[PDB]
Amino acid sequence: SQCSSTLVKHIKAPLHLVWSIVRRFDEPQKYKPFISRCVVQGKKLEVGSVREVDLKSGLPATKSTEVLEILDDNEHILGIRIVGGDHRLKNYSSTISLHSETIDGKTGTLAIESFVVDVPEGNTKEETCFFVEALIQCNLNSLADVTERLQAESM
Ligand SMILES: N#Cc1ccc(CC(=O)NC2(C(=O)O)CCCCC2)cc1C1CC1
Repeated sequence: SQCSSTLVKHIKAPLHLVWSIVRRFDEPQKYKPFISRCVVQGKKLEVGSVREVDLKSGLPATKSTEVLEILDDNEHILGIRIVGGDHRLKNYSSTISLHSETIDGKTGTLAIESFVVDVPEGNTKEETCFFVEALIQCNLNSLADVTERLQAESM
């Protein structure tokens, strides 16, 4: 009644550049293709901040409310937990971390995101686990695009 997995992506951009995008707890839509809008109150990037996420139309759900559990600017770890919305996921937490990774003779970034989540009563472990992986890999392919496009424009 619980599945967990880890997804990775090699990114051809400097870690400081990927981190500047990944840490924006208040602007996930900057690269997450299925999120339309995001609102945060208070000091926006501090442990405990809460975001209300509006998803794109035409999806199984529309809203998500998430908390910022970890934001480590020295080690480049961002940890979030989802706590409300009109989706099917219970006790989802995840952690994305960035790591220096030489690619093509130049320095790049290796993005690693692990998640854990309850299996719904009426659903399979394999069926649950797999749907979230595919969404995260999409998020990380798009993260690589956005940061590589930014890196390019630095010339
Ligand atoms: N139904 C559905 C659904 C589809 C895409 C997103 C947007 C998204 O990308 N959501 C994750 C994220 O990394 O923000 C990756 C996938 C696991 C939830 C967190 C969110 C949700 C619901 C809030 C669960």
